[PDB]
Amino acid sequence: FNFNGLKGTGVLTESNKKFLPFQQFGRDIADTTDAVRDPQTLEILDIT
Amino acid sequence: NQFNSAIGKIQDSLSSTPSALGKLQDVVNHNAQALNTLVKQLSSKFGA
Ligand SMILES: *[C@@H]1O[C@H](CO)[C@@H](O)[C@H](O)[C@H]1NC(C)=O
Repeated sequence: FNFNGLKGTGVLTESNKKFLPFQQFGRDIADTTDAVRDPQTLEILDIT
Repeated sequence: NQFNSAIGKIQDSLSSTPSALGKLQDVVNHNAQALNTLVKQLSSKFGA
């Protein structure tokens, strides 16, 4: 995958998180991207 | 009768809230904390 500038491999699924309008890509303990708002269809995905 | 009473009273003292089994709790605590440090430290620039 290469979302908007990220890169790497994973399995993109549906998600249940809720992002505020300014609140675009989530992050985890070790500080690695693990959620993202897909640009065109503004869905929230989970990268594993 | 004395033997029976002592065997009975063991359970209450074990069930008392003080750390009777701290010696066994420390093992799980040490392991979890070490692994957690290892994962949390994966987010440091190190001068990069
Ligand atoms: C183009 O983008 C708009 C919003 O930026 C979106 O609503 C629309 O579905 C997109 N069209 C596509 C992906 O074909």
